[PDB]
Amino acid sequence: NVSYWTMNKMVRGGNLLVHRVHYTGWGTDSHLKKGGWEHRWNKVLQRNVLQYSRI
Amino acid sequence: ERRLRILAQHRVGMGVLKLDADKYEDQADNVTFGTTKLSELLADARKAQLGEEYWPSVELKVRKPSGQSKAHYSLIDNERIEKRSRELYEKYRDAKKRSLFVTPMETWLEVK
Amino acid sequence: SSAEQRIAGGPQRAVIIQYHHQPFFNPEPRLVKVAFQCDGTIMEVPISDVMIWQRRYHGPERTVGDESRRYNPAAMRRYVDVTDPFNEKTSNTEHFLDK
Amino acid sequence: GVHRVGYTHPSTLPVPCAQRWDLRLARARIFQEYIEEKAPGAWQLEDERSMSPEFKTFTGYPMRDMRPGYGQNLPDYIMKKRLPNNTHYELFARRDIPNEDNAMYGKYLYD
Amino acid sequence: FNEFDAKGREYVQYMREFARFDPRKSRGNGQKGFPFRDAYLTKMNEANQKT
Amino acid sequence: FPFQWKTEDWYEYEVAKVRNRRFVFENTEEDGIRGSEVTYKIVLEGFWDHH
Amino acid sequence: PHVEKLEPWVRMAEFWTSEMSTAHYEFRKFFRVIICKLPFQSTEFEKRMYDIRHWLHRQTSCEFHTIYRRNVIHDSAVFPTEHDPATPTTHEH
Amino acid sequence: GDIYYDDTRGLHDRSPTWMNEVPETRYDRLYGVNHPDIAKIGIRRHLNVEY
Amino acid sequence: PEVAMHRNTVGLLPAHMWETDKKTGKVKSVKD
Amino acid sequence: RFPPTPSETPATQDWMAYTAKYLDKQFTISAEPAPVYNVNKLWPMQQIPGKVDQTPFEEDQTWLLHSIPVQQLEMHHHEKDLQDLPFINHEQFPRSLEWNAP
Amino acid sequence: TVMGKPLSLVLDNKAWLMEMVLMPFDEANLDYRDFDAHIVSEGHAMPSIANEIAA
Amino acid sequence: RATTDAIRAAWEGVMREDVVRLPDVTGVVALYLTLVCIRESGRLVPEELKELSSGLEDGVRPGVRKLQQYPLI
Amino acid sequence: LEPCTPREWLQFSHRNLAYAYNGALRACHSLPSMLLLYKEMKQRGVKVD
Amino acid sequence: KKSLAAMYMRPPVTCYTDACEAPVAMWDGAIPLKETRKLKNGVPVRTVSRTYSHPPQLTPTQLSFNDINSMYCVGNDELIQFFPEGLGGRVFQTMPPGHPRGFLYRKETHLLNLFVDKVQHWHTKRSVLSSLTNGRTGFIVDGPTGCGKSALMCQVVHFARSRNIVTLYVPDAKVWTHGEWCWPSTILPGFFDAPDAARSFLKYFAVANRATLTSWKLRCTPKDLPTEQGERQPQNLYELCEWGHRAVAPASIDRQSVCVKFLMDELSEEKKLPVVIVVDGWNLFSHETHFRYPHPDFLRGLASFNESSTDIDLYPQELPRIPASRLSFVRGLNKMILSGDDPNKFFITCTTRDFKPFDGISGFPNVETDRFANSLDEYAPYDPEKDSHFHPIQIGNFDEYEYRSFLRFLINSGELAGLGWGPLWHASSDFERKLYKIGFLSGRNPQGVVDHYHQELVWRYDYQRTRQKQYLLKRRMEGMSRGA
Amino acid sequence: VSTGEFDHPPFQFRQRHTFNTTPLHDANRFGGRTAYLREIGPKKQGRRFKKDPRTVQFNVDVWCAQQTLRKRWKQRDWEVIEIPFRLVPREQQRVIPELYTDIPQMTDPARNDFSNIRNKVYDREELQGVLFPAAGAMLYPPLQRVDKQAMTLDKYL
Ligand SMILES: Nc1nc2c(ncn2[C@@H]2O[C@H](COP(=O)(O)OP(=O)(O)OP(=O)(O)O)[C@@H](O)[C@H]2O)c(=O)[nH]1
Ligand SMILES: [Mg+2]
Repeated sequence: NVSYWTMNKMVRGGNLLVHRVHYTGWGTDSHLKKGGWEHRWNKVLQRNVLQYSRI
Repeated sequence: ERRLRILAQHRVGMGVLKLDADKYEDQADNVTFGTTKLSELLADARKAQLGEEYWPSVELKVRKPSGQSKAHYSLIDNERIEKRSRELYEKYRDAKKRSLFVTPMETWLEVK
Repeated sequence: SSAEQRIAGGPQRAVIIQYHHQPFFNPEPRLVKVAFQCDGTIMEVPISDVMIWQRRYHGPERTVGDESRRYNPAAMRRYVDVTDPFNEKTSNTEHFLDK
Repeated sequence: GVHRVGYTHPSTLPVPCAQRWDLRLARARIFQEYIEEKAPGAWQLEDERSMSPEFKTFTGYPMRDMRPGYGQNLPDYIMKKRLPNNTHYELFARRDIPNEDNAMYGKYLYD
Repeated sequence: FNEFDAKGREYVQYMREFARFDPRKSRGNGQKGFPFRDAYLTKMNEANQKT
Repeated sequence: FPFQWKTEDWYEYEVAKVRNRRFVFENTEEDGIRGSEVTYKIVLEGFWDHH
Repeated sequence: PHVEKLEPWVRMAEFWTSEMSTAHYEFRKFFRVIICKLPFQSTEFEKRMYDIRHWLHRQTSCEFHTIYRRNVIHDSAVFPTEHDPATPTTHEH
Repeated sequence: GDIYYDDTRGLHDRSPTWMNEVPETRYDRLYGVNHPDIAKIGIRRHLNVEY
Repeated sequence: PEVAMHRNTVGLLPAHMWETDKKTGKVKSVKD
Repeated sequence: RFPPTPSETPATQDWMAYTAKYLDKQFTISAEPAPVYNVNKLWPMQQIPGKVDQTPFEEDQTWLLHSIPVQQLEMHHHEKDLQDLPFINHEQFPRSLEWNAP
Repeated sequence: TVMGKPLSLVLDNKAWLMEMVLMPFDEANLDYRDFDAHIVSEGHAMPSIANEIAA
Repeated sequence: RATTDAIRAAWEGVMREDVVRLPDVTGVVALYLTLVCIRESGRLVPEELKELSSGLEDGVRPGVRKLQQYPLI
Repeated sequence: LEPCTPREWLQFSHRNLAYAYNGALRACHSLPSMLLLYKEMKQRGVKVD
Repeated sequence: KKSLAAMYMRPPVTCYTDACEAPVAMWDGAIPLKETRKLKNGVPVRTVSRTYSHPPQLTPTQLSFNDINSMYCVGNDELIQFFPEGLGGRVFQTMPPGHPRGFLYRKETHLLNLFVDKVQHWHTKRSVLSSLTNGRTGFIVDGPTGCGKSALMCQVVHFARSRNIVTLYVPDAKVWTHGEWCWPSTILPGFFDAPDAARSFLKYFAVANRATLTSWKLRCTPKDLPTEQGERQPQNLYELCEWGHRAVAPASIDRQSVCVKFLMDELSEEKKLPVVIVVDGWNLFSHETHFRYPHPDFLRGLASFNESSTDIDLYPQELPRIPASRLSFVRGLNKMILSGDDPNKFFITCTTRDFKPFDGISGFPNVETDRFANSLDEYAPYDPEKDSHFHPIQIGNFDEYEYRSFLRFLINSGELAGLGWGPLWHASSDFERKLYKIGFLSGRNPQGVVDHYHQELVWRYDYQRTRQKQYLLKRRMEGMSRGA
Repeated sequence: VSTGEFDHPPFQFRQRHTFNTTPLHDANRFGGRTAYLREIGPKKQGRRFKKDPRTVQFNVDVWCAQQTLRKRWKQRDWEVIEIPFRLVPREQQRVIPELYTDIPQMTDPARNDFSNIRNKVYDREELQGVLFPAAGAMLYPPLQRVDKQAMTLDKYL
């Protein structure tokens, strides 16, 4: 929850722990490489809500 | 259990009735809320032991009437229509001498 | 035919004919092909319903027994072939081409 | 086509049995299901991007309902929406501070 | 060497699971009781295949 | 073999397999490693895979 | 007990390195699940399992899942099986 | 495989690592390892531990 | 104009509160 | 909703009711043989009985020419609105996506 | 058979796509009728794989 | 027409569990369970092995691969 | 040579060792040098050509 | 190099198929030329002949039991005589005007050919024909899509009209059921008509059986028919059909409804002459036509739209669909089928599987690339035993015997007629490679055989002719090196 | 497997009517449904929804779901009638789970009938005694079933 200028200085400062990926790929999560941002947007909904049979 | 699988549609899966209680913030009240929802679901499913009027009905996908039975739709009132078509032919041949094209609205189709 | 899953019975003595130890040749629940003593019927029983005669309590392989090793007074010198540690290239059986 | 939905009482049938609508009303009695009256019978659209197994974004639950203009002004959306209590926003309100030591103690108490 | 490859060990395990499958033994297994989609749905289309 | 099916049985299979994921009864009155009375799962979370 | 594999939560971020270039960094954390199946409910093991949080590794946390059997009573006097009423409920209720 | 029935291990069983995709394993080493003008020991050795 | 624009009749206009020109047919003025 | 379900014409349930009412006035049998049990036109949709409703259409031009509005503003979901966008997908606790709740 | 459907219906009866499936058999000097084959798609699921890259 | 609904529900409840385990009995009950089983075994086996056979369960099942089938020497 | 890296493990086969061992078998000029090469050829797993 | 084209002379043309030969510069390497030596006033007589000749043009009385799974042809003048309606849905895709009009004589084709041979004298063979149809009125032919269903039905009219039998041939039932527009019947209350399908039916049926319908005396037909100045009142059944379809618009719309009803009344009373009725796609006549009933507000009459309690101009709606039994053409057919007083009409019909594909999901079809653009929008399952009163005949795909004869006719006689590779024979493979490959691509399906025959043009991965030209050029250069 | 178009073409510079190039909003694409979102000329809330990629993709997802629905309803040659448990045939006397509840159930594997119960369609002429007991006049005729063992034209006799 920071801007792009603050995120680089936390990376260049070494505070947070982030792994760099090649800038034309989709990282390492298979759900993001499959369908993009919208498929991972649906997978969190499947984890938070739709896996529970609500009463 | 036939009444129980219909009253709990997606809550029953692979022979196990699963209830996920998420109503209250603490888990102690969700166990109490889950217990009364199990007992309310069991009590309505127990109506099938009272009689056959509470047995849930079987949903059969029964077919439309076949082409053999649909062939008899032409012969519905066969002798009445064949008697009717003779005077409708006589109504047609007398009206052809008046205009060029005589529609079935001028022969048998009542509009007004 | 009235049983849904299976019916277990008393433990009878049997020998092991085969046991596919690979997870792909034998999925869960694992089966071991045994042949019983009284009638000789070859059956595939689950691995939970077999009992072996153990030799110890803490063993990973409990059926085989312990073996004593040979003792050497000057055990600091002992010659092992680096190329053939199991003595593979020597043959105990004599061939017809050794003449 | 255009028709009227019918109902047969178990006292009318020669063999009585529990119907599927009063089982729906019994299911709506237990789990407190809202029955929308003007729900059209013609508009039963499946989320084929998710439900069909031969699509790339295959999830067995309907992730979006096929309704153009499902906004906040309709009260049906309001009843089934998740309230933002104890969500990630509640983590954002109490943790994202310009000084993290002003969230774990007071400065006068530590000094 | 080993006897089969990684994809070969995957489908040779699926054939042993369907060879011992019983639908009454899939009582409370969950999705582990689903009996190898390729060979199970082939048996359900036997009315149309008819070798 | 080979596996050819009707598609609507395949449409029914793939939706039923994911919706019945956590419809599993862990503590069964049974044999060994499947059967138990209580089941404890401790999900450990760390930033590195070797950690 | 046996250790069960679980896939890591990995979420990437796409931000400017300045409109010049885009950086692709990801937050990620890895999971291992330990399945303990006991054929009895013992609070001495539940006490010992809960106290593993006090000697964990550096920057490593844990959460506990407990699936136990519990007897539930369906009281057919508090929740009776009754006939349906003479005037049944409708959609207006 | 199974260690109790393993003794002579099957090595390199032609398991294709090119069907799976892990292409971004690029590593960045320090400049001038074998250079005669650049010394082996130095404070630039602390750059080897930085992720 | 989405569903039933053809059902608008000339009696739906408030013609008593304006004055239109005699040549073209457009509204010339408004009444307070 | 988007289809405003039309008025119920009296004899339009089948072909025999239309033939007996409008086409052939001397048609003996009024409609198709209706069973004693309840038929379900909408399936598997449970509709309120006594309510005039319409079946899903079978032609493409009826789906085309029906007064159905298109999406104009930003679309909303009842639980995917705490997460703002697919690019601003918010996660409270970093659990795995294959994490099964016991 | 490719994913439960025959090869004439998967690749939409295109000869230049289905002849690549025959190419392992003719170069081997083998008859295709002596073998049964089922191909399972494990990549990105699409409603139609009628292209030369999928073939 | 044979037994009540309570007997049929009790019989199905035993045979639907995960592992059907045989109960321990008393000595005079074990004599009754064996002697009726000896009398009932004559009707289940074919007439080739009714009088003289090898074992109590010999011919009750249609196909059983015995170990004694190959080594006839 | 026994392969260790997976680059040379992709060029290792007992049927391809048949050609290499036959080339050394023809390079030999005498049978006592040939029978020593043949005995270790069949000691190792090698398809005989 | 070895041409043998200037020494080739043309054989004498006896039929239409022998005249379909292209010039010899086209098919010289496509169909190679051999030489035979006869002993005719000299020991060598060099006679250059073709390896392949056209299959023989035979009348159906000359077709025999030994010609099963063989190829025969019909004349073009026999094609215009016996088929004024046309052919099936996909039968004419293999017969351009340069090509011969070939037909495969299958084993099911031989059973139907001997059946019509007994229909021609049915009164003495009545117990034979009742045992063949198992007491039913006729046969229905069902199978998968693209098999020999409509290709067999056009052979039956070739079998029956060459035996001078009066035939009712519907070449495709989608002109009646899935037609342009539907009109209610003028003289039949509650019944409907396909007027554009009826005028084409009443035209071509008159020209086809003009030898028999001119001898057909009108038994139950009123003689006070409406007739303009200069036209003769019909005294024959040929004159009745020419009264119906030959008229001016819009007077042809109501004339066919009178003509079709009186045609079906005249045919149902004839108990002496055998009338074979062949319908392509009886499954379209066994369920609902794609027309729907009109809304009752169109016939009721309205003063205005704003106050009438109607929404006919506001929202569309689906009325109940009109069945095929309410059509005046199918009413006369179903009258002769169900009523047992007609042991005279034999309904040798078939079904069609020309529907669009749908396999769980469906997007929109691309307008340029759509093989199913003129396909039927039905998607309904059909069972010929339950939905028809006829005896079901199940035909499958080709076996390798008749697939070899059909592919030999497609490849060789296409290049002989100047429609194939011709001079580009060296780029395409030989016949044994094409028989092996197209049998894989089609699965010996007859529509797939014709479709992949045209898709033989775009084969990319055939390396037979590349390696053969490498071997022959290698063999040539070493042969001249031997001479050096 | 379906060969129709599902996704919408992306946004670029304005295409022209060329070879292998159609304009972005044409009457040929999606059956003319792009006329709701097209612009003829070569109000801010009525202009930006035509250019948003997520908005125009959602409308094609609705239209393709409408095409999926009408072809699934045109396949229906049947209808669902609630029949009680006693008058139902023997293959429906079992416990039938709901949709997506269990494994896709075979009908009766003991009688060698391996087919899904949810796609089972019964002919109406079989259940005339159940559906119409009040008529008593046999409103539908019995289905004429052909004799499979009778020597007919298909059996060379
Ligand atoms: N000449 C000839 N061609 C045949 C024969 N059988 C099949 N064909 C070819 O196979 C194709 C299929 O013909 P149809 O009979 O119309 O196919 P269908 O079974 O009617 O297909 P649907 O109408 O969709 O049910 C035709 O285009 C013919 O070229 C035959 O016996 N003789
Ligand atoms: Mg056809």
